[PDB]
Amino acid sequence: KNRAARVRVSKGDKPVTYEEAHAPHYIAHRKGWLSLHTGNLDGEDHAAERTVEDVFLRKFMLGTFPGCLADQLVLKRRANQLEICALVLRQLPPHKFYFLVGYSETLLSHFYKCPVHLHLQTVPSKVVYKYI
Amino acid sequence: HRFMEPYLFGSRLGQDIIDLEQTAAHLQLALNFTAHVAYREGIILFVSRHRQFAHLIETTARDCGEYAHTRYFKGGLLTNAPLLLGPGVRLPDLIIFLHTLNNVFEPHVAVRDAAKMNIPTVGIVDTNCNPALITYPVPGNDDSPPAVRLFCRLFQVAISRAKEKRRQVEALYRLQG
Amino acid sequence: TVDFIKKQIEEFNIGKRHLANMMGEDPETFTQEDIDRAIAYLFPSGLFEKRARPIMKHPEEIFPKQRAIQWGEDGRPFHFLFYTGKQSYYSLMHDTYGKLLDVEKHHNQLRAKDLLAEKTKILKDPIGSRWLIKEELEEMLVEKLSDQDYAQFIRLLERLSALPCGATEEDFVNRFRRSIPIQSKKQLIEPLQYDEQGMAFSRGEGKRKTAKAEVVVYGQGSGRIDVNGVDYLLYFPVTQDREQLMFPLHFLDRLGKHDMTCAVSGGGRSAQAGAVRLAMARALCSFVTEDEVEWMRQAGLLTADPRVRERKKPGQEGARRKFTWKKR
Amino acid sequence: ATPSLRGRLARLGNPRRPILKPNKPLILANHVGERRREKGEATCITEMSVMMACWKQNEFRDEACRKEIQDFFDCASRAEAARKMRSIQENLGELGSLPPKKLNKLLHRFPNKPHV
Amino acid sequence: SRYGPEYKDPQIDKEYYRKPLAEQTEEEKYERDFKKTQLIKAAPATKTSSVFEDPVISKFTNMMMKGGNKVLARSLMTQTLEAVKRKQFAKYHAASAEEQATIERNPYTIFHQALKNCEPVIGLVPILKGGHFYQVPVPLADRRRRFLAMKWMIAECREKKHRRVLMPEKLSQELLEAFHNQGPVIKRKHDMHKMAEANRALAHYRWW
RNA sequence: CUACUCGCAACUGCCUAAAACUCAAAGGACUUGGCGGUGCUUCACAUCCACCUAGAGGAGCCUGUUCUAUAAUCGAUAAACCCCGAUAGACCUUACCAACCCUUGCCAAUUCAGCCUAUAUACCGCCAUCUUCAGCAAACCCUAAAAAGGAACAAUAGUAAGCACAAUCAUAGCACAUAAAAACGUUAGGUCAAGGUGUAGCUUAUGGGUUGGAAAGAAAUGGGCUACAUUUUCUACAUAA
RNA sequence: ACAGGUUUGG
Ligand SMILES: [Mg+2]
Ligand SMILES: [Mg+2]
Ligand SMILES: [Mg+2]
Ligand SMILES: [Mg+2]
Ligand SMILES: [Mg+2]
Ligand SMILES: [Mg+2]
Ligand SMILES: [Mg+2]
Ligand SMILES: [Mg+2]
Ligand SMILES: [Mg+2]
Ligand SMILES: [Mg+2]
Ligand SMILES: [Mg+2]
Ligand SMILES: [Mg+2]
Ligand SMILES: [Mg+2]
Ligand SMILES: [Mg+2]
Ligand SMILES: [Mg+2]
Ligand SMILES: [Mg+2]
Ligand SMILES: [Mg+2]
Ligand SMILES: [Mg+2]
Ligand SMILES: [Mg+2]
Ligand SMILES: [Mg+2]
Ligand SMILES: [Mg+2]
Ligand SMILES: [Mg+2]
Ligand SMILES: [Mg+2]
Ligand SMILES: [Mg+2]
Ligand SMILES: [Mg+2]
Ligand SMILES: [Mg+2]
Ligand SMILES: [Mg+2]
Ligand SMILES: [Mg+2]
Ligand SMILES: [Mg+2]
Repeated sequence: KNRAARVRVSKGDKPVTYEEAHAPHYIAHRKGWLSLHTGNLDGEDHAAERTVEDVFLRKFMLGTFPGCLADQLVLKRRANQLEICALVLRQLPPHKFYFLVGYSETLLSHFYKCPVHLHLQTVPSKVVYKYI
Repeated sequence: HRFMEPYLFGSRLGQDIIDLEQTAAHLQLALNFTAHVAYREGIILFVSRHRQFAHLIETTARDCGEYAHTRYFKGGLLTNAPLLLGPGVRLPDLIIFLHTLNNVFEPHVAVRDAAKMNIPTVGIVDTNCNPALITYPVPGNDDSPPAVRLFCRLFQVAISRAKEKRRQVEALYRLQG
Repeated sequence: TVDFIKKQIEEFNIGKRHLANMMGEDPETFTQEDIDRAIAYLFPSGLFEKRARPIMKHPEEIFPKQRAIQWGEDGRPFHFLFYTGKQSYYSLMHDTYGKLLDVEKHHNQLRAKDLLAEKTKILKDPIGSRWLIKEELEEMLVEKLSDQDYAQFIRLLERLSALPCGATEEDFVNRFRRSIPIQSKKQLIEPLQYDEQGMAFSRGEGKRKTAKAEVVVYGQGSGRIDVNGVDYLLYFPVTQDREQLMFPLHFLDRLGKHDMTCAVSGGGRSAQAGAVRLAMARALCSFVTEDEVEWMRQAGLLTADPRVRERKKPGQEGARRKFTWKKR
Repeated sequence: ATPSLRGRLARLGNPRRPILKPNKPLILANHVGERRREKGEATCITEMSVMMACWKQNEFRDEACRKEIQDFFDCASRAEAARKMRSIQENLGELGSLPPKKLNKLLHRFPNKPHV
Repeated sequence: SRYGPEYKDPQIDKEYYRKPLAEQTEEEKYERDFKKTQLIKAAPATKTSSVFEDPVISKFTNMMMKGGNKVLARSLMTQTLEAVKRKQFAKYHAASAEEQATIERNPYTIFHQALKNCEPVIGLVPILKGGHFYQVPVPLADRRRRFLAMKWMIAECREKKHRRVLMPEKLSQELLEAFHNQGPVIKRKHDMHKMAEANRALAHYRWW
């Protein structure tokens, strides 16, 4: 039985998101990529240099926004500037959200020597796709 | 059946004979109860599982404007109606049996579901049927084409006259004031 | 959820208005033909499933529908078989049995009066009409249908068909018939063109096992083939490859009546021969009549060869050959 | 005929010793037992005997006698045709025997009534 | 497997269509074969409408071919036919006018007659009964008999020859021996018939 | 079906027949799984046989195992292991050993790091198997009570969201085939050695570095390559020499 | 006794 990126079936009460509700064989069929760049092309290079920075940011944002991050990040890479789209719950005050976004846009940009954009979308709760 | 000794007249060389006097009395009572329900705008369902006159019963129900059921009787039809038929349905106010025993020679399911849901039943019971649960039973024969035609026509005219008299009474009520 | 449906209708209307505004087309002439393309352009979601792509249609199409009202305000069901579970399927069965009894009595009266003016309309071989399938019946009758009930309905239909049908009975039986999806598998013939004072000009294309061949044939010259500038005898030394070229010509008796020039790319010694054969067969249709084209497509000259090499599988040798499976 | 059954089983009303000791209750079930791989016999044995008689007499050559070679093939073809046509004719009709797959459906239409 | 159940076998015979009016019973099926919009498989690369090729020759070449090298088997068959024809021509020119009216020269006819002579009549089938296998004499189908007759000759010409003798040269003699019914293939056929006659007493074990 | 009594042509006996002590159970039927070295039936479209093709067991070589032999890894090791971890071993790889060196010894810091130490019979992450088998299942209804079961298509109490199947998707046009997918679970199956880990053990060592060796075959065996020829070998060459 | 606990996968 395949277990990679596959959440098993419970008694029928667990809420699952649109991403976890799809097996790994649905990538580019029904669900899209969480990261977009040029390193994964045919005649292009720098596949690992972007992958390590992707994983580092996956961990950094998870540690920066604990408990309030709903789903995974959307990491776009477009013309020397990288965009980070996040779906955050509205648990923290707006002042604490702005403090953290201003800290991130100034820390990650200087840490990776490239401009970073951080876009936040506040959801009231985790959007449930399948049974809940 | 043991509950047919008071409803039998005798036995002519093995074949039993039904007493037509009590047959006609019970038939009078059954037809009166059937006509009153049709006059009071009551849903009448002819439930009869018999693969010989399924077409005749459905045609009689079509000509009467009442409903019929001669196919495989589903389990939770009258009990689990809010799940089989729809969200909230209106159960038949009267159930009429033209064949009490189904193809397995066992009592039908509707004859018990009517008593379980408090629904009156008027049924033709043969010498092998159980009239213990039917409200207005009539000891007769449900295997003869002429018998089933006679019963179908009797219920046909009993529904037609009841509906026509209801319409006449409503017409008179419209002129009452 | 009627309020929700109305709110979604209003939202779709205002969103369509704003989409027409932001696209720059006239909102009155703005319809779904433009909606689909505008959405596909503004949200370039490249997926292998079209249903997963963003789509904005009418709410009556987005949200599914269900069964209509069965009983009025008084509660009395409309149909006379509502207490049967399938007020549509059992009504159809009852009407079919009634028409069957009517046809039976009509035929009995005709036999008693010694009149046989009907025929047997059951042999549907040249028409190719097949009966309905479970899906074709469940798309007509909104409610579900069981397999045994479907088989019973089909057998009752064939019973009714096995008897002399009437005037409207023929239409009643045929309204539950589905013929070939197009019923016209006959191919189209390319018109005879004339390029630079060259009459009896035709062109054809063929392919078999990754070998694409184009043939240009002239029906006015002698019988010979020009394969990539060199002779066919020198291009195909094996007898089989030359028989592959002679096969489409021998069936039409056009051995010394057509001069052809073929160009093939890909394949080996037999794939090229098969591709040239297919191209020649598809090109020679412009010189023969319809019956010979039918004979060729029945002989397999106008049909491709889908037998290609299967991809190799992990843990195997030739997509079928498995390793030595030791029992112990 | 059917053997007698009165005064055989052990009941309260029976004054003598019970004669029959049934392993299971003598109730007629509503489904018959499935036939244990109903088999058939060979064919064209008499046609093969007269065919091999030619081989044994004329020292195993077919050019000597020929009708015993053609009738054998005719019998083989007729048996091959009857193996395929009757395998559907006898399963569609019910003149003679019938498989239990139909006996069960015939008994279920008119089953036994143990209760009531 | 790429051909679905709706695909039927092609029809290569040109004469089957070159006379559609000369009959009605054959017209009745040919007028519906296409009107039913029946899909037809592609014509095989080994079979054409040539009047000089034969399905028996095709089957024998396919059974002779080792692996997938088709031109090798084709050349072997060509050399075999040529050697048969030349040996028969030598026997014809070395004979008198009386034997010229009896000695044939048609290689196809000689080959088909040899196959018909080597074609068995009845075979043996091992049936398990009582824990032991008995060789029951069983009538075989025409395709089975022809396949066995071809395989016996092919195996004998493959294994019972010398390294200096070639396959076409050996088959040119095997066909001439099988035509006169004096070859090891006829010997093996007669051995099979004798072993079937010795076991005919076990014919009651067959169930078909 | 015991000792003590009475009686008996019985004398290793028969009839009658206790008590001390031990325990809070001992018992009959039933419902569902599991099991059976007791049975019957079903088919497998590479599957069992009737049958076809090409292979291993004969020779050599490569490679992986079980063994002897050393100071010199380990895991897997019936179907589902054996050119398997490893799509890769002169040092590094390498967790093995022998000689020698260092002990807050990668980080800003931590009476702190670090362990390829044990536990795969504590795990997650990943899979093998039945397995292209289809079944699983919340919410209702029924049973002369309900532990539980719920089916007869010429139909006898069964409806049902969603998860499986199916459909759809990919092999740039259909169909086909292939690919992909295959829930809940069995094998306490494999992986503490991809990685993190609860528990139990190391800290002048089971930790961190340098150098040198990690043989070899008495013997058996799995899987592949070359062939044992004439449909063969060599030469130029698409295949007429 | 107006009773309750205690056998068993149940
Ligand atoms: Mg009766
Ligand atoms: Mg007993
Ligand atoms: Mg029994
Ligand atoms: Mg005793
Ligand atoms: Mg004693
Ligand atoms: Mg096999
Ligand atoms: Mg080999
Ligand atoms: Mg060997
Ligand atoms: Mg070895
Ligand atoms: Mg090892
Ligand atoms: Mg080990
Ligand atoms: Mg282990
Ligand atoms: Mg292997
Ligand atoms: Mg080393
Ligand atoms: Mg070292
Ligand atoms: Mg160490
Ligand atoms: Mg384990
Ligand atoms: Mg299912
Ligand atoms: Mg239950
Ligand atoms: Mg459900
Ligand atoms: Mg699927
Ligand atoms: Mg496609
Ligand atoms: Mg398919
Ligand atoms: Mg697969
Ligand atoms: Mg274990
Ligand atoms: Mg194992
Ligand atoms: Mg370990
Ligand atoms: Mg670890
Ligand atoms: Mg107990």
